[PDB]
Amino acid sequence: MFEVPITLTNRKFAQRRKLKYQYINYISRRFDRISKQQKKRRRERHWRSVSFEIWRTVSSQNKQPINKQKMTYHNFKKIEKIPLRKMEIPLLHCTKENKLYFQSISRGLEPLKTSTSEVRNYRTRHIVTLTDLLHLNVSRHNWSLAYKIFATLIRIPGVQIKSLWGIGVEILDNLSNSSSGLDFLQWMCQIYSSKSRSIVPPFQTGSRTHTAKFAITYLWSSLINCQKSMLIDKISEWVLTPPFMEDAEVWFIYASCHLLKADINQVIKHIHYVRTFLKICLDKGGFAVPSRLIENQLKSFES
DNA sequence: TTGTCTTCAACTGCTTTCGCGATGCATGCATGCATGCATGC
Repeated sequence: MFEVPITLTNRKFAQRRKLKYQYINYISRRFDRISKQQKKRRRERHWRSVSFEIWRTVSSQNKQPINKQKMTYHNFKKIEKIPLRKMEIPLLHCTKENKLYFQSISRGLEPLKTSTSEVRNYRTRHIVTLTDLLHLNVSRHNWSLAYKIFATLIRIPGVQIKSLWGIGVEILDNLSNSSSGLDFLQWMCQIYSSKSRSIVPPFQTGSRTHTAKFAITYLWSSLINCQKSMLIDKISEWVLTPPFMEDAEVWFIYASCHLLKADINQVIKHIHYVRTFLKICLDKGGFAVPSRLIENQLKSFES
């Protein structure tokens, strides 16, 4: 009853997405008309926008104005009537289950089986139980079992590493026996930071644009390994090998490295330093409500 | 107008004997991830 961490499937689901986005396109085409293939799905899904430290959202103010009824019954069924037929052609080539699937999604029903629910089979149902027991044991603070789970999981030739916070917290409350925590974190980062589609990202990703998980997690957690102090110039040397260098938040990680080094003219240059990266992190992002707090601290330093 | 030595000044050649010693721009294969197509049961 939880998301699976393996690449969803082969099967039907492609032909279903076919039917879906093909029909979508026929209706939206005739709709702009009246208002006046993996690739068809691709263009289709394509032309569309793809007191505390909140990445504040973009709120409503310069946005738009009001609309007034577009769509009576007699006029919707206009736009519906033709594309449904063109659909009657390749519907003739997809399978019965997907005839009825398209039929119902087109009546506006919504399925009550899931892609997981219907992908039957010895092996996957076993993985499903394995991963469940993982997520359960981790909820239970049963770090030992949990760990056993995780290990037998990743042993299996199907699981992609989308279960890393799995370890990153698991191996984290497991001081016991294994290289851990930062080990995993900076490992993830080093491996998946270069070149060396669906079924993806925010908490996994590749290069050229940003990479939540591994990056920021080791990138603060090492600074927490320096709250273990009271290391830094290392974290800021290899933090100081950008660029993605639009990673503004990592600009704030850098400025944090300088406020922690600051804790004689050396300490000056470290406070000068943090003063610089805070605004080069006015790049944009959006942190630290008043930087005048950071700066009141920097004046407690200036003493 | 015209003779010509007059003058300055545009071209132009060499230099002690031996060994150790190309740049840019278009074409296409390369890599990787995702749909399609062919073999088999």
